[PDB]
Amino acid sequence: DDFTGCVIAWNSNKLDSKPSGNYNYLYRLFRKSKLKPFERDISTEIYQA
Amino acid sequence: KNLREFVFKNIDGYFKIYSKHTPINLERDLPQGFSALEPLVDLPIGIN
Amino acid sequence: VYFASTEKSNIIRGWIFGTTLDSKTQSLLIVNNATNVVIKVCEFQFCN
Amino acid sequence: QMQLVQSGAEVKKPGESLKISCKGSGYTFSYYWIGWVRQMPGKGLEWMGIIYPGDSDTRYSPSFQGQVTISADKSISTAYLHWSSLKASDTAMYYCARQGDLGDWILLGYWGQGTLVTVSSASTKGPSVFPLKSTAALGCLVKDYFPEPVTVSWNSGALTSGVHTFPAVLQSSGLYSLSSVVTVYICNVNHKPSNTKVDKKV
Repeated sequence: DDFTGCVIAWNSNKLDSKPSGNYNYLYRLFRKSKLKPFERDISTEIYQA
Repeated sequence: KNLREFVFKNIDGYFKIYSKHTPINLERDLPQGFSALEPLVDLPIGIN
Repeated sequence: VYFASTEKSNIIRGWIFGTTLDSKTQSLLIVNNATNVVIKVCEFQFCN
Repeated sequence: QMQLVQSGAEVKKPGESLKISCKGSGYTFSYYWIGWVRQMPGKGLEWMGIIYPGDSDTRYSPSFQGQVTISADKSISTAYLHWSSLKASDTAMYYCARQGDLGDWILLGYWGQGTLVTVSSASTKGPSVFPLKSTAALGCLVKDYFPEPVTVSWNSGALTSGVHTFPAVLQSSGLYSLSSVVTVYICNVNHKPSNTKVDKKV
């Protein structure tokens, strides 16, 4: 909540996308708890729902 | 005898380290008084 | 965690930080010696 | 099947500002980055730039920011190369490349067939054909030609078995000389840079 700085975002459909599907990008959808500010979770263990 | 103190804090993904040494007599450990620790190392780790 | 030590000849030479400490998540490791210190966060398989 | 072809070879004088084109098919030529790669005779590959056919966004190498421009036409799926103020050091083999579905957008997946470009002031001197103890084999001789891409055939291409072509040799007068033989006949020499076809019988 006390973040100070700038966030720079732009369209990258011509770089990070392919007609056959650019599957090299992954996102975490399930997790036991929410992430803290500036936290990283690279674990790939199967989440028990 | 030399006494060493350290403080390890991890807030908002940044790991802060404080360190300061104070020579104390051989009477006992952790004597009374105050000794402020100075920050030396600050680095982000982003881990839990 | 506040750390304090008074052992002669600096017997202690580092600390370990992590959440699971079995190479399942990134974990911090601090090594200290007479020449240079190495601070590195990795997926260490820490021993007993 | 996806195919990628370029224009034919050309040879012009310094300062004529020739143009090379590329034609692609078999895929959507709006999402794959297409570019070109320069290769001078004797050295390695030198990338010049790429262009995204979906829009006017272009990227060029720092060593080719103004030496060469790259354009494309999405309506006909055709790319183009243009130069200005040609010099003697501009002669090189140009290979086109496309993104492809193999890797990232910057990785070149497929390649064309190549287009030879020669820049000189010889004005494309015309060649000369001459025929060549064998009993057996026959052959012919080509002399007094400046351009390198000279092709020689036998009986309009009807004879392919036993045909062998030896590399060209540069004479002291500044002209090359090649010779082709056939195992046993009219040898057909076609000088594409000058459109001069000479038929000679052994």
